[PDB]
Parts: sequence; structure tokens; C-alpha cells
Amino acid sequence: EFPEQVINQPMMMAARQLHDEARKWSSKGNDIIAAAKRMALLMAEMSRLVRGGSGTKRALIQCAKDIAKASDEVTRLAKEVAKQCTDKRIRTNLLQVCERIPTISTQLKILSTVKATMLGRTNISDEESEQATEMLVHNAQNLMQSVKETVREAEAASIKIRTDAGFTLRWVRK
Amino acid sequence: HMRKILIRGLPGDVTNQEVHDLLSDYELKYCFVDKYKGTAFVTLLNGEQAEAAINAFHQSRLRERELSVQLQPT
Repeated sequence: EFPEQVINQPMMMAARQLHDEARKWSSKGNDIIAAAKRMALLMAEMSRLVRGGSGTKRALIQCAKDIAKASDEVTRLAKEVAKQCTDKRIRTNLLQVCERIPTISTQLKILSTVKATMLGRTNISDEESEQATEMLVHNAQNLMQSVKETVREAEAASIKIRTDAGFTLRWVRK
Repeated sequence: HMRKILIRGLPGDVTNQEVHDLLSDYELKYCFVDKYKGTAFVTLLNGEQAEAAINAFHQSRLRERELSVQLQPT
């Protein structure tokens, strides 16, 4: 429900790739999916902000902060799922992929800051500015890839549950 | 002029509620939020409401994002 194709093609691409993996499921009773959908929507806002020129400084910053908020919740919940999983194979893969999330999301706040201050500047070099933007896209690509890998191993680890009493996300295909 | 305004620059994770809260001081007759575009299409009670909305809300900040409120491009 994001649509086909003044943004940043590769950020929107990454935004869309996450969106599609999470739109596969209903958000109802699955905050992992709700958060994932949110991040994807804020990633899209970012490719837009990445052209912004100015007035985008403050926004670009807030936006990156927003995103990190969303990942912190994907992680937090991914962990409760892993804590309920009874399959070492899966419980492991889950923790593995969701550990990096926080890190990637932090690189993202940092990279976005440099980018923000660079916005407006005329003195900054050509090579410097297109490079700032490409580390952003790179980090964004990997943040999205990580969030979507979680969601899939979160779903896999929803299968063998220690107690139906503990935590549970709702996995209902749309 | 008209009573239709269009808002640009909304947050990525904006909700319809937030828009309605934003313009809590007006009578919404129509309200369509485009989450993929961060743009809203509101329709107000009359010419004056659309004016006051534009004036209060063009260039203000919504969660750290600068808004651009203007008459729906006709």
C-alpha cells in the first residue's frame, strides 16, 4: 500500500522493502508489526528530508530519533519472544539479529546529525556531501534489513512456546 | 477563497488524530491523511476557517517538523 515509483530512491526502496514484509501481517496484537510499519513510514519521510535543503535540519534530527525509538521497541519485544522460545536454534538466531538493531539505529542518529549540519553549507566539499548521504543510505538499508529479519525470526520463534501464559505476539496473515 | 487546505511536512508516523488535534480549533468537514507522503487534505467549515488555519499553522512545528499549510492547489 505504499505506492509504485523528490526523495532518495534507495532509502525509499529500503523503506518499501520493510513495509511489504510487515504488511504481510495484521498489526492487531503484534506491536513488532506496528513498530516495523512505523519505522518504514519514518524511513520514507527520511528519503524526503534527505533532499530538504533546510528546515530539514531539525526534522532530520527528530526523525532519526523517532526511528531509534521504534527499533528500541522491536528489540525489547523481540527479546521477550526469545525469552519465551524453547528452541535453542531459533532463540539464538533471534537474539543474534536483534542485537545489532540498537547499534545500527545509533549510527543512524549520528550520521543524520552530520548530514543535518552539512545541510545549507556551501563551503563543504562535493565529495564530502555525497558521501555523508551515502553512509546514511547504507545504514538505512541495513537497519531496514535487520528489522525485517527480526520479524521473521520472531514469527518463527512464536511456534514453540514455553508457556502460553507468558508473552505472545499475534501472527495473523492479512 | 475556498475552505480546502493542504498540509505538507507532517511526520512519518503521524496519525489522523494528531491532525484533528492540530486543528482542534476548527470544524473539520473532510480529512484525508497520506502517511506515505506526510500530507493531509483537510476541508474546513468556510473561507475564514481555512484562512485562520493557514495563518496559525503555516510554518509552525509539529513534532520538530516545519509545516506548510496552504490553500489546496486549485
